[PDB]
Amino acid sequence: QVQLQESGGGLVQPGGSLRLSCAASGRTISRYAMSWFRQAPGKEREFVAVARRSGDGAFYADSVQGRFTVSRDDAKNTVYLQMNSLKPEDTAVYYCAIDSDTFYSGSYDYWGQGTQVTVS
Amino acid sequence: DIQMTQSPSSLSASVGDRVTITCRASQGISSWLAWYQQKPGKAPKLLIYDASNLETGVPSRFSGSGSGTDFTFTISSLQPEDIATYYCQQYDNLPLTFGGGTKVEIKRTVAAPSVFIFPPSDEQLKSGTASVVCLLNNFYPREAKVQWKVDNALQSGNSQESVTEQDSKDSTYSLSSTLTLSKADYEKHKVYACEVTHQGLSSPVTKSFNRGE
Amino acid sequence: FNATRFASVYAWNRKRISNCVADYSVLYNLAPFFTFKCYGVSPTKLNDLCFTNVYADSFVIRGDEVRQIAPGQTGNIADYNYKLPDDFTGCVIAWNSNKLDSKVSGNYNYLYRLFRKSNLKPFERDISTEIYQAGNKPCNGVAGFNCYFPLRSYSFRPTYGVGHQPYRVVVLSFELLHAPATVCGPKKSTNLVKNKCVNFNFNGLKGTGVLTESNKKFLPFQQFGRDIADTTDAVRDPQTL
Amino acid sequence: FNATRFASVYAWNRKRISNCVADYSVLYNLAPFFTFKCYGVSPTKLND
Amino acid sequence: QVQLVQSGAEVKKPGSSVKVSCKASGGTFSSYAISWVRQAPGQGLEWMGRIIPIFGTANYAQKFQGRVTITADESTSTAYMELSSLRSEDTAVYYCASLASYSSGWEDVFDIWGQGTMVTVSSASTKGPSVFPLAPSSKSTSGGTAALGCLVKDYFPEPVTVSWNSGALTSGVHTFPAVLQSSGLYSLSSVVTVPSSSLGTQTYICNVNHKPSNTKVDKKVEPKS
Ligand SMILES: *[C@@H]1O[C@H](CO)[C@@H](O)[C@H](O)[C@H]1NC(C)=O
Repeated sequence: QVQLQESGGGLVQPGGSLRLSCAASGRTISRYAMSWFRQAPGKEREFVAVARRSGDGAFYADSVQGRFTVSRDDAKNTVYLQMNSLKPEDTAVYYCAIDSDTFYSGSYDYWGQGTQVTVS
Repeated sequence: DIQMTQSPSSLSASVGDRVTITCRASQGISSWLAWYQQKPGKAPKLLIYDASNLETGVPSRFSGSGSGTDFTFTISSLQPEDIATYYCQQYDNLPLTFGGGTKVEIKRTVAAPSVFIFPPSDEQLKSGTASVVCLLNNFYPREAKVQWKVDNALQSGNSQESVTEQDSKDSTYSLSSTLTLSKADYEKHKVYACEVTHQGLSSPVTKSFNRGE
Repeated sequence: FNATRFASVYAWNRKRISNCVADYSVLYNLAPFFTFKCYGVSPTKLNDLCFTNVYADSFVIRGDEVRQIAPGQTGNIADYNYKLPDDFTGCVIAWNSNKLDSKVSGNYNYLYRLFRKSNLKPFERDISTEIYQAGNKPCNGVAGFNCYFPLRSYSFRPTYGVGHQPYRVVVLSFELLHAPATVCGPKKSTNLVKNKCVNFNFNGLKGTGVLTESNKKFLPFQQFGRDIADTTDAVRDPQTL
Repeated sequence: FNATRFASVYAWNRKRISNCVADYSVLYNLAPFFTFKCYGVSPTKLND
Repeated sequence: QVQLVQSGAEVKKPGSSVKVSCKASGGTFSSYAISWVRQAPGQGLEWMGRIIPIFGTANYAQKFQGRVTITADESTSTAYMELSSLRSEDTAVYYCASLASYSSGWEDVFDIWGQGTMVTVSSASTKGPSVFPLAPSSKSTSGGTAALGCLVKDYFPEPVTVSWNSGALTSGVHTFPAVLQSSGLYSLSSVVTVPSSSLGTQTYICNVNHKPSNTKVDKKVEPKS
């Protein structure tokens, strides 16, 4: 098993923008593509976005395509996420996953921890 | 014969969302194209006879447009009856040719499996053969991994696997593996274990049993 | 004209055109419309006339076979699939359609009749395809001399020349009596001068004369008034009535 | 038709015809003939 | 109105010729025509050929000339398709559909379709499945529920029906698609999820039936610890 945790998020006013970040240490970060997930209350896990080594822009799910952005920095073993115009739907709990397979085109995502978002 | 290719092969969207389909041809057909929707293994239902004309009784929800070597097929809203493969039928020439099909499944969100294990029964062992089955139920996305590690050593080439289609009751999936062995092999080994990895497990999950259990 | 679907020369498609403004330049300006032959009317004047009714037919036939599409002609198409009346007025339009209708030993969907129990009446349509009776031998099942099936195909193989290549044909049948009319060209209107000698064109009726407010009680269903010897005595304005 | 002096298609038999009636309603249409066909025009038209 | 009804499933060994037919109803035979298409497992459709019985004209796809012939008659008002020299790959379902390119100038795209006829080619012969229940562990419990199952193996030809409590139980009943062994015999599986309290207190039984042989099998299911 490997460790992975988030930073940022939390309470915000509706209509604003929010930042999120997630990082690891003590292991190779390039071999895995780092992905990000969501869970609504009383409902199961959702896919949101992921960034690859090629840097070919972002990658999204169906709903989050028009309101989200993702980026990474291997030199600091950290990934970044960006949110725009948060809505009442943003009252859920996220997760930070990694495509846990060595340079694999597919993905077997693994996450260590997750944090909440809530519009006041 | 003139071929066609459908791109992309698979789709996932929630009920109510607008969806589009396209297919590709090596030579320019003069709008001699038709579209079908087929439930996997069932009789196809005819949708569009002329490239942009719906068939009798087809709902207005379906439409398409395009010209020359390419065409596009779209739906204003993904509806309950929509988990099916869409084919663009070429009839420009006498030799009929059919596309590879574009499959769409309801976009539901990741769900962890229910991981269960099977030590074999006596009635099977009386036949001189032994088996062990590992089961995953109601998970998402489409696939999950299962591996056998009899005596904690990974094994290959003695198991068979089967997978269900998307479960429209909750848009999840299921998977299981059936290990097969002989009675001599059953006696030789000591511990049987199944290990599982899926989109929704915090870490690999292990299920195992011993000779006395 | 631009519909992808064209019926066989029997059970031929028929479309009624009503309450519209026509523009025939969009037709004869098309490159593929190599053949544009009209009877009772000329290509140049189509946009200037106005028609009481308009009907358009369409079908697919061979190239040289289009020769049979004319008033009072005789032949397989003229007698057993599609016949024009001897006094037909309108235009016959056809063009090459190999790019669409030609297939290697194919194109069965476009058919016709070589023979029929009796010659077709003008504009008569027959959807049935029953077998012609032999007469000399009882025939409910298939049989010899005359119990062969009427329908049969060219196979429209691309190796065919214009003598057998497909031609896509559309025929316009017109009634060219004066109003009431609902289909005709984009000719612009003009103010109505009265009590002065003026050249007038009322819904296609050309003439020279003085226009005066008539005092004869036209019934609401009448649209023209003729004096002796077919002379138009009065006419109602198609705009203010 | 009835001569049958053409048992081999190789070296087939030929004949020329002129100055007669050509009543096809009987010719090629009696019971003995199993098949009969005309190309380019129906037998009914050829009859006259 | 016009409708199509096809023959039943037909099966025989590789290298032989399989017959298939479907009746013509509505209107009559001489105002009718047929074409045949293939639907093999895990792929799309495919077109074999076409017939207009009264024309005598028939066509076949480049993939099926010679290996395929078509015949039909008015006495029985039905079409007769035959395929020869079948491989194991030929296992598929064949549909006959009403032809439209037969008269009055509409196109060749199939509106009326038959029920589908299944043909499976294998060296095996008609025999019933082998069935054995399952014995899930007590650690196999989750959310107050346990999964039980029975397997089906070594049967040929299709179809096979698997039901729980002889069809009396449907809540949580799950089934699996069949697989084909290298020996030419099929297999199947199915499970049902039930509360841990209900099992043992209420009898749960699997049932398997094989229509070709008209045989029935059932057995009980119980976890173990
Ligand atoms: C035609 O249009 C004119 C101008 O708008 C109008 O005065 C007249 O009533 C209209 N007549 C008909 C029959 O529509």
